[PDB]
Amino acid sequence: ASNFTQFVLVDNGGTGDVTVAPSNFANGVAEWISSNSRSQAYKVTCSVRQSSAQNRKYTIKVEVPKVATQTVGGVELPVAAWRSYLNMELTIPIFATNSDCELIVKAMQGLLKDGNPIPSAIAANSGIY
Amino acid sequence: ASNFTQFVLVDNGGTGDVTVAPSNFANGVAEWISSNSRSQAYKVTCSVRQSSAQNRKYTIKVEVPKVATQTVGGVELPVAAWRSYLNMELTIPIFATNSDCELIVKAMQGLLKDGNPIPSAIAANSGIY
Amino acid sequence: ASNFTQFVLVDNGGTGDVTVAPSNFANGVAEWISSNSRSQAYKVTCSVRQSSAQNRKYTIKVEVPKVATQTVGGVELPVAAWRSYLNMELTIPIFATNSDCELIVKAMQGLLKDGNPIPSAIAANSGIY
Amino acid sequence: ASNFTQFVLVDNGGTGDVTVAPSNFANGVAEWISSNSRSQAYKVTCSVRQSSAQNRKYTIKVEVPKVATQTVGGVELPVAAWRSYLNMELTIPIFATNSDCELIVKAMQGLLKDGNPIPSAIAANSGIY
Amino acid sequence: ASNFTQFVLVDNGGTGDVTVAPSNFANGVAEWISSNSRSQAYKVTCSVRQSSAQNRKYTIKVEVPKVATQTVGGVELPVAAWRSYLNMELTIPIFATNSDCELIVKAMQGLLKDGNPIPSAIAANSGIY
Amino acid sequence: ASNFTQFVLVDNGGTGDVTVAPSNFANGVAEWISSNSRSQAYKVTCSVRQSSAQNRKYTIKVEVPKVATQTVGGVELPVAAWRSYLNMELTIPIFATNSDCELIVKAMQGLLKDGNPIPSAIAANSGIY
RNA sequence: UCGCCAACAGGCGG
RNA sequence: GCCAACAGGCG
RNA sequence: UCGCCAACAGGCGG
RNA sequence: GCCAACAGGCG
Repeated sequence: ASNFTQFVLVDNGGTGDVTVAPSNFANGVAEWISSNSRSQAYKVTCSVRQSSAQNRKYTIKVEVPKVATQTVGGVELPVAAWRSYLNMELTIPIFATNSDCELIVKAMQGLLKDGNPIPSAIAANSGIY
Repeated sequence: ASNFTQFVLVDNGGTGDVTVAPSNFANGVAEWISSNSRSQAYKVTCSVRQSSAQNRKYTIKVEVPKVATQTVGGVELPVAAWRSYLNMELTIPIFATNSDCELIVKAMQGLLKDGNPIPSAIAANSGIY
Repeated sequence: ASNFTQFVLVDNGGTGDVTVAPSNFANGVAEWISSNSRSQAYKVTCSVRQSSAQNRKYTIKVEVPKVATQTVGGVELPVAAWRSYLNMELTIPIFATNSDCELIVKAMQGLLKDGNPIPSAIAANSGIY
Repeated sequence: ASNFTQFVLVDNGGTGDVTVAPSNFANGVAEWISSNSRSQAYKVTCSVRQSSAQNRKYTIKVEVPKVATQTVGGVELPVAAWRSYLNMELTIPIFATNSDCELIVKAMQGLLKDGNPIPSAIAANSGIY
Repeated sequence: ASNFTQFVLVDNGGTGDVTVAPSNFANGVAEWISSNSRSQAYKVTCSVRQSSAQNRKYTIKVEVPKVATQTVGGVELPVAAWRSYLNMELTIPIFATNSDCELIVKAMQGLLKDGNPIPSAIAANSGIY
Repeated sequence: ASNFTQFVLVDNGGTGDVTVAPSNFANGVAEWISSNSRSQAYKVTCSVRQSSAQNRKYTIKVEVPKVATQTVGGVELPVAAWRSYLNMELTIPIFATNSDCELIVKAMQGLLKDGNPIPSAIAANSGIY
C-alpha cells in the first residue's frame, strides 16, 4: 500500500488535466510536482507532526503557476510569470477517531464546494458581500 | 446579490447536514456559525486583504467541534470536548484573471477530493507513506 | 433562512400600519427604516457579537418619531424633542440552546404584552405605583 | 388602580407559565420575581428618572435563569447554571403625548412579534442576513 | 430586495459593455469591479455615514483604467497604463424626504446628460467658455 | 464650440423642469443657477486645472435645495438643514485622448442611470444592502 | 468636520 | 518560522 | 449625560 | 500575529 502516488490536482475536463507526481519525500515532507519544466510546475507538499502532547498538525502547501515565456537578450526560457500560494494548517487532537477525521475532511470539501461563498468569492477576484 | 449567506458545511447525506449561517461581519471578517449552543457550534471565518502591492490574501478558518456534555457538580452544560482547527491562507497576485482564479479553486477542490492522498491520510489518522 | 426582510413595526390593524424595510447592512449591522426623511423615520438596527468568552450579545436599537403635531417632511428642531430612543442589549451565555433562546424571546414578548405593567406605565407617561 | 401588579412573563399556554410578582420598590426601583428561591428566580426591574431637563428615561432589566442543582461540599443546592440578561433603556422627550408613547409601545411589541426578523434570529442562535 | 446588484457602468450598446458586479462589503464599503484581473479592473465603491448630527454623507468612487500589456523582466503582464479617478461626496440633511432625494438624483443625472455643458467639455478635453 | 450655455438640470418632463443658467465666470470658474434666491437656488460650478504633471482635474460642485415644506422666497434657517451639496473631482491623466474621455463620461452616466444601485440607494435615503 | 495632492477607502495643511 | 484554548502568543 | 464589559440597579474609558 | 520570491523572514 501507498498514498504517496500521483494524482489529478486539477480536473480540467478529461484532457487539460493537471497531474502531480511524487518527486521527493525528504525530512518528513512529501512533495508532488507536475511534469515538464520545474520552473512552470505545480507543487504540492504535505507533512504531519505532533505539534503538542494532544495535537497532530498537518501542513499542506500548493503552488499554482501562471505559465509564461520570459525573453531576455533574445533568449527565451519557460518560466512562471507569478505564482498563487496556498498554505493550510490543520490541527487535530489525538482523541479524534477515524469517523471524527472523516467529518473534518467533509467540512473541508464543503467549504470549497462549487457554488458556496468562499470558492465563489475567490473564483471572482471578490471578497464577501 | 450576496454571498454572505448560509451554506452546508458538512454534507452528511441529506439529514445530518451541518449548516452554518452568517453571524457577524465586523472589521472585514465574515463569520458563519451553526445553530444551537454556540459552545458546540461549527465556525467559519473568511477575510481578504491586500497583503502587498501585488498580492491579495485570503484568510479562511474553520472549527470542527467534538460535541459532548460536561458535568461538574451535578450541573451539565453542552460543550465541545475539543476542536479541530483549520487555518488556510491563499495568496493571489493582482494579475490573476477570473479564469486564473477558477483554476486555483479547482486545484483546491482536487487536493481534497475523495480518494486522493491528503484527504485519505487525514481521514485515517495517517500521514504519507 | 434569510431574515433580513421588511416587516410591520407598528401594527394599527392593516390601515395606518408602519412598515420598516432594509436600508443598510454596512459592517454586518442590519438596518431598517420607514418611508420617511431620516429625521422623521422609524429606525431599527440589530447586530450580534461575542462580547466575551462565555457570552454573546445582541444589540438592538430603535428610534421612534414624535408624531403629535408633527409636520411631515418639515425641519423640526431640536431633534431631541422629536425623538425617542430605545437601546436593548441582550446577553446570552454560549451554552444556551435554541430552545433556551426561544424561552428568552418569550420572556421579552411577555414583558411587553398589552395590559402588563411596563408597557402600561410607558404608554401612560407614568412610572410604577 | 396601581400598575404594580404581577404578570405572566413567559406564556407557555397555561402550563409551565412563568409568572413574576411585585417583590420590592426600595430606592425607586420596582422589582418582580418568580415564585422561586432568590437564587433561581426570574427577575424584572424597572425605573424612571428625568435624565435631562427635557427627557425621561426608563431603565428595564430582565434576568432569565437556567435552573440547575449544584452539589457544593457534598450538599445539593438550587442554583442557576447561567443567566441571560436583557438591559434596555428608553428615552422619551417630555413633549411626547400619551398617543406618542403608545406608538413607542406598539413599535416595541412589533419589533419582537413572532415571525419578525429580530426574534427569529435570536431564537435561531444566528445573526441577520 | 437588495440594491447590491451588478449593473452596466459603461453602455456601449450591448457590445463592449462594461459591467461591474458586487465584489466586497468589508468595513461598510460596498464595492463592484469589472470581470477583469484586479490590476485591470474598473472599480466602483460607495459608503454612507452620518457625518454630523444632522447630515448624512455618501462617498462614491469610480476608477476607469486604460488597459495595457506591460513587459516586466521579459514577461508579459496585464496592467493599467493609467487610471482616471472620480471622487464624489454628497451631503444630505436628515430632514430631506425621499422626494427631496429624488430631486438630487435627477439633478446629478441632468448634470451629465449628453449634450449638456459639463459632459461636453470633459469629452472634448476642454474647459467651459 | 462655446459650452457656457443654460441647460436643464432637473428634467421633470417639460412641465416643472429646472433650468440652470450662466450667472458667473469669475476666475474661469463657470457658474449656473436657477431663478431663485441664492439661498434656495440650484447651483452648479465647474472648473479645470492641471492638478499635477501627469493629471488634469475637473472640479464640479452642485447645490440642491430641500423642497419639501419649503417656503418660496422665505428665510429658512439653518442653511445646513435646507441644502444638499455634491462635490465631484475628476482626475484625468494627460494621456487621455478625446475617445478615452468619452468613455469616462459614459462611465459617469452609467453610474447614475435610473435603476442602478447608487442612484437607487440615494433616492431611498438608504445605503447598500 | 474645511483646502489641497495622489499611484486613490490614502497623504499633507487647517 | 513555529504554538495555541485559535481573527490569538513567541522568536 | 456617550463607548464598552459584567457574575448585571454593577465596573472600566470618556 | 503578520510578509514573502514561500518547507522561508520579522516582532
